[PDB]
Parts: sequence; structure tokens; C-alpha cells
Amino acid sequence: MGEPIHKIATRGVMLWKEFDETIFNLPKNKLVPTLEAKRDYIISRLNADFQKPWFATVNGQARDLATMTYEEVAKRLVELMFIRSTNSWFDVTWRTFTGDFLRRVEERFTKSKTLSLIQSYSLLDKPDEAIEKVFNAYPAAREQFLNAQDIDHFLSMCQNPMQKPVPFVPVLDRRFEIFFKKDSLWQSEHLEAVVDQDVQRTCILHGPVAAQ
Amino acid sequence: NGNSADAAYAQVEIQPRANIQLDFPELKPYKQVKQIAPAELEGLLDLERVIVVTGFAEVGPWGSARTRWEMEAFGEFSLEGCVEMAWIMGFISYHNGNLKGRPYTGWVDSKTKEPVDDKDVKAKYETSILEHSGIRLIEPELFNGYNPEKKEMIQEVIVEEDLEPFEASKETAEQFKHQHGDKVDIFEIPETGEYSVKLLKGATLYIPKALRFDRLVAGQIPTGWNAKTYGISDDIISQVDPITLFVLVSVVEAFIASGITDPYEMYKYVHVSEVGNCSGSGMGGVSALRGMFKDRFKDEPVQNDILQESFINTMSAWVNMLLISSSGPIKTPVGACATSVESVDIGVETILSGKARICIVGGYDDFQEEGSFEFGNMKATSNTLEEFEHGRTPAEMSRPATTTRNGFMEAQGAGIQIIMQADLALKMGVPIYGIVAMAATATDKIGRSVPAPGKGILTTAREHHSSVKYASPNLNMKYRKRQL
Amino acid sequence: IADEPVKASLLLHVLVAHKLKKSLDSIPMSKTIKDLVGGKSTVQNEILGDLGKEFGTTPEKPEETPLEELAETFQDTFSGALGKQSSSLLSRLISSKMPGGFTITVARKYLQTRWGLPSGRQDGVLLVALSNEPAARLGSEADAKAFLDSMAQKYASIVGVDL
Amino acid sequence: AKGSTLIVVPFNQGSKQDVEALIEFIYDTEKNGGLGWDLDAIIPFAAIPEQGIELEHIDSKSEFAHRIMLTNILRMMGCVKKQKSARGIETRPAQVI
Amino acid sequence: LRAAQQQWGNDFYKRDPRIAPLRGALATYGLTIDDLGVASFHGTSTKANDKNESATINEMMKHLGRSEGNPVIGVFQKFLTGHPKGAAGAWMMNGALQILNSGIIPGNRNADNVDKILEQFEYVLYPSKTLKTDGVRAVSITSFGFGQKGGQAIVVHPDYLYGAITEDRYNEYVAKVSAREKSAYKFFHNGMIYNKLFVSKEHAPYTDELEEDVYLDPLARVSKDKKSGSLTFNSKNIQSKD
Amino acid sequence: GVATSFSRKKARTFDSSWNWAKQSLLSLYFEIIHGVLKNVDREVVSEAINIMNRSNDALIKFMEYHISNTDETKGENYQLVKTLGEQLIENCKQVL
Repeated sequence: MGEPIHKIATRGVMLWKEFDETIFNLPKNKLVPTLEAKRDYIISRLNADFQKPWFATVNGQARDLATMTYEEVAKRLVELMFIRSTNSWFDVTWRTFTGDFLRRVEERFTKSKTLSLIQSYSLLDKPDEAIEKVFNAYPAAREQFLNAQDIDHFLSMCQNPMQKPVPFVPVLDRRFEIFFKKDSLWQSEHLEAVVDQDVQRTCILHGPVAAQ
Repeated sequence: NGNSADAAYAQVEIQPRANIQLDFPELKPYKQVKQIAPAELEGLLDLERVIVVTGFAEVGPWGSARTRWEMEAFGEFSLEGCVEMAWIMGFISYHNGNLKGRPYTGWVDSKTKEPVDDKDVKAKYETSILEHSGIRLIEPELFNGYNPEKKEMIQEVIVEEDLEPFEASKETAEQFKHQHGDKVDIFEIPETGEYSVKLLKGATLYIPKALRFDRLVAGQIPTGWNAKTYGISDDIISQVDPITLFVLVSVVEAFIASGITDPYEMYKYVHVSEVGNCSGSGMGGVSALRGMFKDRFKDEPVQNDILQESFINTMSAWVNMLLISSSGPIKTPVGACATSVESVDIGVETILSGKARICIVGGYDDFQEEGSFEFGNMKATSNTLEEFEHGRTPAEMSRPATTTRNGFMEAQGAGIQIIMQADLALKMGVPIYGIVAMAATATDKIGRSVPAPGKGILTTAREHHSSVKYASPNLNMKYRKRQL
Repeated sequence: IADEPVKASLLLHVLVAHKLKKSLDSIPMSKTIKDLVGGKSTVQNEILGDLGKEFGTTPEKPEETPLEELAETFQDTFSGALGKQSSSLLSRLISSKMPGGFTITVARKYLQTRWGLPSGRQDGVLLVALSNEPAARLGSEADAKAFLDSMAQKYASIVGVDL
Repeated sequence: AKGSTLIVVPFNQGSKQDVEALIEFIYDTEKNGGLGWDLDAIIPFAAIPEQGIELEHIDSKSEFAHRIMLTNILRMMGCVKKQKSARGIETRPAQVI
Repeated sequence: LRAAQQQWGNDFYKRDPRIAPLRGALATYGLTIDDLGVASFHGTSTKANDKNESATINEMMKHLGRSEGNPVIGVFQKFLTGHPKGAAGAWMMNGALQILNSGIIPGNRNADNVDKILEQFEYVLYPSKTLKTDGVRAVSITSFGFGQKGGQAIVVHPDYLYGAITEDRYNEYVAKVSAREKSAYKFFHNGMIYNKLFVSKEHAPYTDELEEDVYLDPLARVSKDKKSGSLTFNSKNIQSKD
Repeated sequence: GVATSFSRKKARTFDSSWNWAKQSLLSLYFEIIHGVLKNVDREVVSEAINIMNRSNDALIKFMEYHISNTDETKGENYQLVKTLGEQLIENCKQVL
């Protein structure tokens, strides 16, 4: 909302500052055309420097949601939202997001009415076994890119107000400043749930003078 | 025991969503696809001289080639077919965003905007889809009001008593005076500056009358089909003959079947002079021919360039002007019913000559009042009153090879294939649906009936059998592979 | 109600609008003829021909210059004269798409009677009607009256008078 | 099977006009637009159901049903008899089942 | 090399009057006349056409010595679609391809009673219901227009092509198709829900300045422009030694 | 109820058994190869009856070609169709 904040000049915050000077200051008409012009740069610098990485990234290769398989999307969800060190989902609402996705996978690839292989999202507390199980019953979803309808769904779920903001940027659009800046403060206290446990990704609030 | 013990018991049902496939050919492992062909075939064929089909599409009475093939092969729509048909016919549209305060992503009824689920598309629409698809009674809304029950004509009559004067502009009245001569009196009205036209006794007049025509049924592109659905702009729709719209959709949809979403991609591999268009028509833009012959004569407002939209080669032009932007061959054939096979033969020879490496082939034709009428006068089409006498429904009026067959059922649409050199298809990694092994045209012989089918194409099987006592080593691929 | 001659800013708008087969407001005045028909050279030269037949003398290369400025360029020499093209088009509208026996005279008399609009205003109401070609011969006398009522509203709206 | 034929004709056994026509059609020569057959068997199984129609409820339906299931079966047998006797056929009787 | 391959592989039977074009077109891929499984007939539903076509296919097959008891299976797609004049054979060709790639042969469901006259043509079978076969190797497409326009096209199963290439070249193709298929599906669904399968081009791939330079260089090719992202002709890749 | 339904023009004739025989054989042949009919299913015997009831020289040649050109090594279902085929040809020859 344009208010000044004093933060430790980490890579994440330097990216933030840079985007405030070059992208977020632009008028609404100029924001969208500027994002495609810089897209390849932004996606690289989110993945390197920030606490919210580019979602659509498979083994370092910067894809887009439309050019990711259903399996790549379900795995990437686990790698950003489930904590290996403490074998649990950082937030229940993130486990819901990932279960809701996997049900959508079953809907898109089932030929007739069936029973979900995920009867309760409690089963996702073993996320590898749940993914193996779903993508064994629907192996077509290992090979196909996301249906355009399922991309639109996924971004609809990323904007759900009754859940914790997703710890990634899924699309460059008018909504990019909110995906970048929303929910910036928790990471500093939960580095286990940040990409490489990298403090340098995070926003830490601190005074210039009190720092002495 | 409360609802707690009966809530963990309660199971979650998954309902299928239509995952429409492009049905690319299924490529086998090399060990298996090496079993069908002889072992000698490897490095025997010049792959620039082999023509393959890398994409195809159509627009016709059962929607696209996907939906038509479902209805041809299985005689019923799958979830995917039923959703595709509902989207084509404009029954359902896609919605992403806020709907009635809740956020909703999926299908909605196009009229009401009520959300529709894919399971419910069959119950809600399939009866409406089957009723307004395929061979069925002629829908006047689809043919500029044309109702074959009430087919408009004009009879010339010599008037026997003077008419009441009517007001007309000066220029209009002058045009009445010129036409009629002394058999009309035009007089200025000083007050208003307009003129009073009085038709006198002996003047020629035209009184509209209606004939009840007997061809009531046709294969018609599903009701609610709309080029705007595929994303063709209004300015293109307002300019071109309806037949052009079937071609533009068939061509983009054939490119998609070839996995070529951007046609300019072809220009990474071939010159702009190596992309042909050999697609043709029998009659071309017959809606534009009606415009220039009939609607102009009746002084209706018809666009000035209607003539260009009539030409059989204008559909291929619009394809090149809106999508392809090639400077390759353009060889528009006119083969009546055999246009599309001639189109392939030209396209094959264009590629084998080296004048192209890729070629859009196919054919297209519209159904309209005047054609329908003239195929009736030639007794080529089935008389629908005789079919109704015999108890036949519209869906059983086209019955080839049958004892009681009594003429053809006129339809409308377009079919397109993309043909390429094999060598370039492999290089580009485009799907390959089949090899065009042969194409040929043939006339018949001396005769006096244009519509009489003859046996000319039998020549494709011509061979000499006088001396066939010992097999020719030319038929033996092992002999040919040795000589190579 | 006071009489005015028809402004070239309206007449030119209506001729363009009618020629492109578009609503009067879907075309913006501050946007040139070469941009309107950017594709079809045939249609461009055909509007230029109509502007010639209408106003007589045309400026030098006026197709790249906006409608809004070309209004005032034509306006100087123009003097509330319907002219060959507009007079023809209005006669075709009436002759072709009016209930029958409902001509120029009884259209203008109905405008003068009910709405009290004189010759110069009448011309304007008929021109905005030429923008909104009903596409079918409308059936009864009551439908024609209702049509001119509704087109007199859009005329009052566009010029800025009250009824 | 080989030699078999199946002719499917619309027919309302409730119409006596239909019964006469159907047997005229079967028996009439192919020149006149018939089958030029001569029946060996008649199997008149046509019938409409009545449920919960006791004596007090016997009306238009039950009287029509009786026409289908008795009266017009007698009239089919009649029509077949008249066509066979017209052609002096006395040694090829139709088995009515 | 190509000229040799053409002489022995593609065009062996052109100077040879003992090989019919129809027999040579199959023989190219090691197929025999008995491998022409399906004949998609014009089959307009007219008295004269359906008999003539049946007689004409039957005589082709009989001359080329097709094995007794091996009729071609007739497909009469027009029972469903009707006859769209110029488009007729294109629909048949679309359906011939769909047959080859599925092995499913559709049935003429309006073939209530096959005409007794057509029994004399022993090399034609007229099915009324769909046959899931174990494979079709080749389909014949015959049209007959007004004005003596006879046409025939043979379409062969595409799996006969891949026997002509090495495993390395086959496996490279299969990788590109898989990738292209995925991108096509991506494009198809996007365009369908957003009504933008058809996208008119605003501009040629060249500017009006490069237009005559591109036309005159046979090796000119488009490349991805960094700014627009669209495929264009660059001045660098026109009359370049590379 | 006594409305006339009957018209001669509406009479549909079916007499083309020569054609359906071949279709019925070829339908069976592929149903056995695709494992839809097994060697225990009675519909194999029923269909064989309906093919013997349509036996003629053209149908026997149709069988002899389709069966004698079955590669039995392609799978067990192909051995089953070739064994049954051979038997049904013998049957069709006797009841010619």
C-alpha cells in the first residue's frame, strides 16, 4: 500500500527495492506490457534471490504453468509447501490446496465416476505415497501439460482468501505486486519452509540506528 | 453414536471432466515398426518424393473430424465428443472469475450463465445436439430465411388498369420513367420536391408468388455453429462468403492436428515459396453469386466487392491473406464432387515437382436455395415427399448401396489436409497420419450426359498381362535394393 | 423549437457509420479513415468517393487525417445541404424499410406535428435514422412512429436539445 | 438364413381397412405393387394390455382391444380365405396359430 | 543418391507396363493388392453412382488378381454426412486416415438392405456395422464428379514409412512429435475456452523493405525475434554465408 | 385407435443375407481375435449356426481366405480363430 518499511538489505529485499523502482511504480496500463519484456529476467531473479520463487520451475529450468505436467505441478507443490526436515505441511491450508489439486487431476483423467484415491487429506502427510498412488491410477497425467481450464482453476485457488498465501509466484500479471509482497514477515522465523533455508531470501524488519 | 462414526465412513466421488485429445498417431517402439515393413525398405525410398498427411480437419454436419468420427464409428458421443459438440453449437461457454458472488472456473450455459458440469452436458444438451446436427430438415435461420415449403418467385404481369400514384425520389422516378417509357407518368410535387409515379395500363409489373419445393432436408453444419466461436473477427465475417469461414476454421484446425499452432514455424524449415494451396470448390461462393445475380437485380444493399467473394479461388486467397502468408504455388481445382481428390492429385504433383514441400489440399462447398433447386430439377437429389411417403425419417434418407436408394442428400462444409514430403515431416517432427501412395484423375469417354458417372478411373489398374509366365524382378524389393 | 442547418460533423459521421455497417458511437471521430478500413483499400476509396459526391471539393490526401478535424475542413464551404449521396440514402431508407404509404412527406409532417422539428432538424433526425437502418421493413404505421420517436430522442441526445 | 426374407409393414390390427389392405398387399402380384405371396402360416399375436379394468371399468379401450384380439383376427382369417378362394387355391392352407 | 533411390525405390514401375500404378503405389512399401483393406466409396445414394463405383472397384481388383474371398470392405460415410459436393472426397480422406490409425472400419448403418444387383461384385463387401479389426494397411478413396471427373487416391498406414529410416532417426522424430503434440494440446485447449484457435496474422513474417530480399533468397528462414517473440525474417539471415 | 397405419410404400424388405453372412463371419473372426468371444462362450456356436444357414460358394471362399491367411503365431487368440475357422469351413462345405 506504498508505506515505507526498514528491512535488512538481503538479496530478497534488494530485489524488492529494485522492483519498487522499476515495476511497481509504473502505471496500470504499462505494468502488463513491461512484465513480458522482462519475464525471463524476473523469473531468474525470483528463483535466485527471493523467498517466493517462480512456481513453474522444474530442476532449475524456468517453465510456465501451461508447460508443466500435472505430476510436475503436484511434486512442485510438495517441494515448496511440505517440510522434509519436520515431515509435515507448514500449514494445513497448503495441504488442502495440494489435495484439491490432486482431486482435480483425478477428475480430468478418470473416464467414469470413481471414488477418490484421496478420501481424506490426512493421507497427504505421506505426500510421496499419495502422489505415486494418484499418478499410478492416472499415468496419462505424468505426460500431459496442464489443461487451460486447470491452469485457470490453479490460479483461482492461489487467490483463495480462506488460506495462507501460497509461498510462490504462479503468474506475471496485474496481480504480480500482491503475489510478490503478500505475507512477507513469517519466513524470517521459519527458514525451514524457505527454498534453500536461505536467510538471504527473507524480509527481516530492523532499525538502521538500533542495529548499532 | 452420532454423525462422527458415519462421517469417516462417508466416501468422496470423483466425477469425470472432458479431457479432449488431439488423437495424434500412436508411435510404436522401433523394434515393432521394423517388423511390418520389409528389411530392404531402409534407405531405399527417396523421402522427399514420399507424400504424407500431417494434419486434417473438417467442418460439416457433425462438427469437426473428431466429433464426426465418434458419430460415424460409435454412433454415440463420448463425454469429450458431447462437450465439444456443445461448445461448437454454442450451448456452453467457458467462464473464469466471479459468477453470482462465488468465484467459478468452468462451463456455463451460454444463455442463462448457470454453471454446467461435464457429466451434466449429456443430460442437459445431447438431445438438443443430436436434433440440430447432421442430416435434418432445412433450418431457414441458417440459409438467409430460405424456406423450401415457401420458395419465392416473381411472375411478370401486364397491368389492365392504372395503379394509384405513389411518391418516389426524383432519381427513383426517373429510373421508373426510363424503364417503362410512355407506360408511366412521373410528375414533380412542387410542395415537397418529391415525385408521383403513376403506372399506366400496359405496364409490366412483377407479383411475388411461392412454390412448395419437395427437397426439405439437408446435411447442415450444426445449429449455433459460429466462426466467432473459433475466434474469427466480425470484420472478416461481414466481408467473406460463409464458405470461406468453413475453410478458415478447417485450415487452422488442420494445422493444429499437424501440431503447427503458428503457421510461420513452417518458414524455419522451408522457403516462403514452398508452401502450396491446392484446395478447391465445385461452385465456390454461391451466397455471393446470389448477391450479384439476384440481390443486385432487386436493388438490395450488397457490398461492392461481392464479385471477389464469389470466385472459387478467393477462399484459398483469404487463407493466405489471414494465416499462411506464403508465396508458394496456388492451384485451385474445380472438380464438382471429385474436387477434393483432384486437389490431392495436384498437391501431390506440386510437391513431387519440387515447386512445394508443404501443401494445403482439400475441398469445400456450401448448400444454398438455388443449388438445392437445380439439383432437384436434374433429379440428382432425393425427393423428400417420396421419402416421407415411404416412411423414411431424415436420418435414413442417405442410404448408399441399398435397394431403395433414390438420390443424394445435399450437405455443406469443408475438409482440409496438410500434405508434406516425408523427409520434411520427420525433420519438423509433425505427426504423420498416412502416406498418399497414389492419386489420379480420369475422364470417361464420348457421351451426351454430363452427370453420367463412367469407368475412366479403372485406368489406375491398367497393366499388360500378355507375357506373365515368369515374375518380373522389378516387383522384388530385394532386387531393387541390390541395384540401389 | 429553433431551426439549425445540419453540421458537417454529424452528416460526415452518419455517412461513414452507414458505409462501414456500424453503430454511430462504435466509430470515434478522433481516429482517421485509413485506420477505420486499414485493411481494405477498396472500401477506403469508396468512402472518399462518397465524401466527394456529397461535399463536392475534398481536401488533398484526407484519408490519413481524423474525421473530427475533417468535419470543420468541410464545414466552412458546407451550408445545411443534404446533397446527392445523403438524399439518395434517405430515399432508399424510406422506400425500402417503412410500413408502406409512409413516405418522406408524412415522415417530415409527423416530425413537424408531434416533435415540432423544422426542415434542418428533420434532416438531422433522418440522418441519425440512416445510422440505425432497422435491417427489415418494419410492419405497421405504429412501428414507424415508434422508430422516429426513438431516433428523435437520439438526435436530441447528440445535438443537445430538449423535447 | 439363405432363402429367408423379412418384410416389415406398419399396421394397426385395430383397423379393418388396414387388415384388408395388408392381405391385399401380400396376395396382389408384384406388377400391382404387392408381394405375390400365398400365406402358409398366420400368427396373430398383436394385443394391447389392460390392467385394473374390471367389469364396471370396461369402456373404449377394452372394446378396441377386443377388436384387435378377436374381431379383426377373424377378419384377417376371412381376408386370407377370400384371397385363396379367388385364386382357386384349395391345396395350400394357411396354418393359423 | 536421391535420383537412384527414386529410380529403384519410388519410381521403379513408371516405364514398366506390367505394373499398374495402383499395384506399384503399394509395392513401393512391400504391400500387395490384397493389403488394400478398405475402399471408402463415393456412395452418393444414387441408383447409377453406387452400382458404377462397385463395378469399377470390382474390375480393378479382378484385373490386378486380388485373392478370391478377399473383398475390399466398403465405407459409405455419406450415409451420415450427406454429399457436400467439392468437400466430399476430403471428408472421405479424413475418415480414411481415421480408419488407418484406429483399425476401426465404420458401418453403413443406413444399409437396411444391400442391393441384389451388387452381389455380382464378389470383391466388395458392404458392412452395416462397425468392425474393430486388427489393422488396416491401406484405404482407397474414389470420387466421381459431374463432367466425367473420376478420382482415386490410395492412403497407406503411416507405419510403413518408419521402416525406411534408421532407429536413431526414428527416435529423434518420436521425441519431436511428443513435444509438438504437448504444445498443440496446450494451444488447442487455450484457444477453445478463450475462443481464439483462429488468430489472424497482422503482418507477414517480413517487413515491406525485406519482402523482395526474402523472396529472392531461397535459403531465407524465420527466427524468433527477442522483442516481439514472434517468428520474423531478420536482415542477418538473408543472403548469409552461414 | 382405428386410424389406418398401413401403406404399401412403407413396406421395408430385407433379403440381402448373402452380404450379412460375410459381415457375421468377419465380426466373429475379430471378436475371437480381440478376446471378446472365448472358446467357452455359446455365442460362438450360435454365430456358427447362423453362418452355416447362409453357406454358399462365395462365403466359403471368404472363410478360406480370411482363415488360411491367419498367422496363428501372433497370439493364442489367433490359434483359436484359425482352429474354429478350419472347422466352420468344413461345416459350411457339408451344409452347402
